[PDB]
Amino acid sequence: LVPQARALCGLDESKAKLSSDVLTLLIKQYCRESGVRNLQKQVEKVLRKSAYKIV
Amino acid sequence: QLRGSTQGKILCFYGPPGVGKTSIARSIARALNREYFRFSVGGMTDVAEIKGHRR
Amino acid sequence: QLRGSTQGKILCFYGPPGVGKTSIARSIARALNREYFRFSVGGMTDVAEIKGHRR
Amino acid sequence: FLDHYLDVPVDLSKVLFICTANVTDTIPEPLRDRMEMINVSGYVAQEKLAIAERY
Ligand SMILES: Nc1ncnc2c1ncn2[C@@H]1O[C@H](COP(=O)(O)OP(=O)(O)OP(=O)(O)O)[C@@H](O)[C@H]1O
Ligand SMILES: Nc1ncnc2c1ncn2[C@@H]1O[C@H](COP(=O)(O)OP(=O)(O)OP(=O)(O)O)[C@@H](O)[C@H]1O
Ligand SMILES: [Mg+2]
Ligand SMILES: [Mg+2]
Repeated sequence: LVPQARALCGLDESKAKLSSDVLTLLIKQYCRESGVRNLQKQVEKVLRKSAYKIV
Repeated sequence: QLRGSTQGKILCFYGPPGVGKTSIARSIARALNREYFRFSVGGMTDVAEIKGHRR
Repeated sequence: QLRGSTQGKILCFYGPPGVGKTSIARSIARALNREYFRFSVGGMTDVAEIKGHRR
Repeated sequence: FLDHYLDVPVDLSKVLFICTANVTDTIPEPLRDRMEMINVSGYVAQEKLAIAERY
């Protein structure tokens, strides 16, 4: 998911690093469901806000 | 603008009626410059309307 | 591979939406290398699609 | 996408869809999953005035 969405957004590792512990937090808190869609949106939002913040 | 070529996405809104949910669309389309079009679907039931016939 | 000749079957996965049902098939077709196809039948109500017409 | 009339698939990924329902319950879940929700919220009087006094 992470490499895919990052390629989709054109961001880069070392420009938008996410510690795995952060991811553990994101899943522990914000998405707790059988699918892997809802989480997909969370981690895309996580990119896009940073992307606007940088660009 | 960051990743060059244009892209498209799908998303939705919800709140009390009359809050401006529909007014914003036309301004947005004139902002991004995509062509506007709307067509209310509510109460429709014919799938063929959105998929045509066998020709 | 054991019996020699190739031969087909019918299958049906099922589970919660977004678990990957639609995205896995394409990889399967690429794996066995038989050519891919796809055929949504959501809500269709016309037998001709499966049966053509009398000429 | 595959219109019955013109069977050849029609890519339309670049389009920017939008959808507008005022209550996020009636939508069947599998479909409801596809589209991120965003809650527009009701206005407070102090600035409802100042918009109406401007527009
Ligand atoms: N933030 C806003 N700025 C400007 N106009 C607004 C705003 N909110 C509501 N309006 C006014 O509300 C009127 C209709 O808005 P709109 O149709 O978008 O409401 P709505 O939620 O779409 O209602 P419905 O979906 O039931 O039509 C417009 O004339 C618009 O000027
Ligand atoms: N086993 C898996 N490995 C990698 N990715 C997966 C897997 N399962 C699901 N996904 C992710 O799910 C996404 C699409 O899943 P898919 O569309 O098959 O869900 P689905 O069950 O078909 O949902 P629905 O049937 O409601 O459309 C892809 O982005 C894919 O990466
Ligand atoms: Mg409206
Ligand atoms: Mg699917």
